[PDB]
Amino acid sequence: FREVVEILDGKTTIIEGRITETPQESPNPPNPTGQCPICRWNLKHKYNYEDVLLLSQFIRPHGGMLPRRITGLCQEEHLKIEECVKMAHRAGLLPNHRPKLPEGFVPKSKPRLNRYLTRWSPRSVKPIYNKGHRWNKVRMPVGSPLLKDNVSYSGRPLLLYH
Amino acid sequence: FKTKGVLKKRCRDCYLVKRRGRWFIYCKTNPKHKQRQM
Amino acid sequence: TYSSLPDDYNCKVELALTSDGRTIVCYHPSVDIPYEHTKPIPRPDPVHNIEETHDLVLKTRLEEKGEHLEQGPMIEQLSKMFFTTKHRWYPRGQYHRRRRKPNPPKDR
Amino acid sequence: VPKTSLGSPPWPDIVLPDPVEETRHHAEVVGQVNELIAAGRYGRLFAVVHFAGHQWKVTAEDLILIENELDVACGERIRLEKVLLVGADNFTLLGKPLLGKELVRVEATVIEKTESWPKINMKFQKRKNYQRKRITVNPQTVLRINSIEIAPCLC
Amino acid sequence: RNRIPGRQWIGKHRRPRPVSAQAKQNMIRRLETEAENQYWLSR
Amino acid sequence: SSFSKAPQQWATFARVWYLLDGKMQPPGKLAAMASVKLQGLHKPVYHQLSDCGDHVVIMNTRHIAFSGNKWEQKVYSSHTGYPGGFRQVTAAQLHQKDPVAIVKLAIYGMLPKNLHRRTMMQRLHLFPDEDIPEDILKNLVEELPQPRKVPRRLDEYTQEEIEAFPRVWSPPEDYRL
RNA sequence: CGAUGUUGGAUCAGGACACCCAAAUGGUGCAACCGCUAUUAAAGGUUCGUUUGUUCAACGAUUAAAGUCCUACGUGAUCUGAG
Ligand SMILES: [Mg+2]
Ligand SMILES: [Mg+2]
Ligand SMILES: [Mg+2]
Ligand SMILES: [Mg+2]
Ligand SMILES: [Mg+2]
Ligand SMILES: [Mg+2]
Ligand SMILES: [Mg+2]
Ligand SMILES: [Mg+2]
Ligand SMILES: [Mg+2]
Ligand SMILES: [Mg+2]
Ligand SMILES: [Mg+2]
Ligand SMILES: [Mg+2]
Ligand SMILES: [Mg+2]
Ligand SMILES: [Mg+2]
Ligand SMILES: [Zn+2]
Ligand SMILES: [Zn+2]
Repeated sequence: FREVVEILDGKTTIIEGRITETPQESPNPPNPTGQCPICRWNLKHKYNYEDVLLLSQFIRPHGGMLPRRITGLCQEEHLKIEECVKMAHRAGLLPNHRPKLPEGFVPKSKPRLNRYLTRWSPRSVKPIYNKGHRWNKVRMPVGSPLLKDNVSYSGRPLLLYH
Repeated sequence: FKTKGVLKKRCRDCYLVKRRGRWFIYCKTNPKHKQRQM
Repeated sequence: TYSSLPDDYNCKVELALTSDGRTIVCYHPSVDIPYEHTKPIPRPDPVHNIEETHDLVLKTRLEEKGEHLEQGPMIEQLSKMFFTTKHRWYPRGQYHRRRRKPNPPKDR
Repeated sequence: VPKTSLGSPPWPDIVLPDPVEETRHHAEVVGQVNELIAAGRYGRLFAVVHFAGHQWKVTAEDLILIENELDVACGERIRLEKVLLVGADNFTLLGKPLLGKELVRVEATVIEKTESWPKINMKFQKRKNYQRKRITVNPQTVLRINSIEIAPCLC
Repeated sequence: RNRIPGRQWIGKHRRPRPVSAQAKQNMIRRLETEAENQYWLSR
Repeated sequence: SSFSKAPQQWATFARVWYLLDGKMQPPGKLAAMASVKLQGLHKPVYHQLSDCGDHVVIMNTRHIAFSGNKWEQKVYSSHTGYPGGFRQVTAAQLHQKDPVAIVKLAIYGMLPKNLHRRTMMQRLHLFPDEDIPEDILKNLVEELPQPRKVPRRLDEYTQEEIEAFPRVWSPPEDYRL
């Protein structure tokens, strides 16, 4: 991995690019002929929002996702992983992947509401005051439709709207 | 801002951004091109 | 050893099939609570009303405990003590009192 | 090997005993139950039996009411042939779906051959002037289960 | 608040009651039975 | 088994106190099992007319979790009766005002709609945190399992498990995060 | 149809928002004052008089404004009977 360091001395600035050792891929993938990382490690339709050990492999230290041209994923797997990362960040998983602000960490606010499988942004949803009757019912989306193809051991389809 | 059902860019400087759950045509050169998806 | 259900709660199930195959037998001896899974009985004995001058008066003080309350607060106390609602303790009229069976049937 | 949430099934993995050891253990258990029966160490037996279209869980000195008349006189003894289940404080024998006549024997004495209380059956139709009233008096029989015996012929 | 004009099931505007997976499975089972029947009625 | 009639009756129909930790648990999944215990549908001696019903003590009520955006989408509507007195409060606002309210309403809704609902609701004790009076604490018998398995956050993971999990891809050395 | 008593007005108003005023903003062929549109918001207000039975309508004087409707064209076991 590459880092940029800045040095200031006597109104003179020097920026340097330092390369440190980075982890490499594990020696034995179960499906070596796959052209895609997830699809060759046999994790397709196998991860969820709570699999942080996989979701944190490729995200920036401040929580941002990594570009597809760098990660190597196929488009659908990239979208699924991006949605899973968003859901984990909203649920509260990955607590060390946030920027550090000492000035803003002191003014504590109201306690965070526990949540999980959150599809939309918490600040963009309006409360459903009407809620409809049985024939026209306003359903609350839960989870994401991108993960509707995950393996279901019980056989019951996931309730994405409830 | 004009609230519309279909958003279209009226120049080359209009950019489409998703905010507050809606889609927006924001324009800086021509502020009259501000459109909000209903 | 094998058992479909744990053998920790009150019986030890051992299933088997007869050689003919037409009968399923099962031996389920009861299980006693081990001595290490119990606690000693707590003893509550305190006589704080005893007096060194008059034991008869000491006994009278401990035996003459009385209290009276109105229907409202009394029913509230009963409901709080038995974890019920106040509506259970209110009486009923003659029409409902006289229609109760004087000699209800008894089984066993 | 990756360990994700959906990579493994969400139930404990079950391993079953080898068939020959299972058969040997079954033989041992059957022998122990048979020796208990032969020694007669069981205190009291209950039995689930099939009689007159219903299944009854009866013990000794028991009373049952059957909603139909039987072709016997009062005070006659009757062997209940269909016994589905037998049980005691220690062991329990199940049928597939029935037990053996030589294995279990249940006797019941006929007590009373009577008729039931008058049951009302009324059909009524709104604003159609259709009312129909009927009285049902179903014959009934009372059986006293006396004894439940089990034999050591359990292979 | 969400009234259904007229009766629920007869008018031009009816109740939008949907089709369930149980209903689909029942219809599929009936179709399989009828296919077997029309096979047996062939020769 | 050879009990006398009265002690056998007392043992059979005795009331039991159950504990339930509500930390990071869905209020609906808490309320379903709490209502089952309150009604007594877990007893083979259960009957509608009998008063068979056990006490349920739910702790960590303030730390419940709603799946999805229910915190901002689910609303609770009340009416004071007076004209213009219809209030619709968001789930988050109701939780901030009263932590007990969300699970209390869930259990009240899941309970049967007869007159016994109030009586068996009087047997439900809800505590915002793990601060239970000793009188209630000494009555507890067993703690029911939490209906939802709470996932562990990344820093809670063991280093052994972190290194055991494979690296599915090899980032380039020249890339800068 | 073995009766669901009508317009208008008086008294009291409940509600909706498709907001007239009051509040926060976007665009203007928005220089400022006046304006024209659109977004969000319904806790509170929304006049007194001449003619007409009038709802409407014209006119006079003002107001921050003198909103559109639903309520058995709200309300006659509360009132009037001008039509
Ligand atoms: Mg209708
Ligand atoms: Mg219709
Ligand atoms: Mg008429
Ligand atoms: Mg009449
Ligand atoms: Mg009003
Ligand atoms: Mg509006
Ligand atoms: Mg204004
Ligand atoms: Mg108003
Ligand atoms: Mg009209
Ligand atoms: Mg009227
Ligand atoms: Mg009236
Ligand atoms: Mg009138
Ligand atoms: Mg009058
Ligand atoms: Mg006249
Ligand atoms: Zn792929
Ligand atoms: Zn533009």
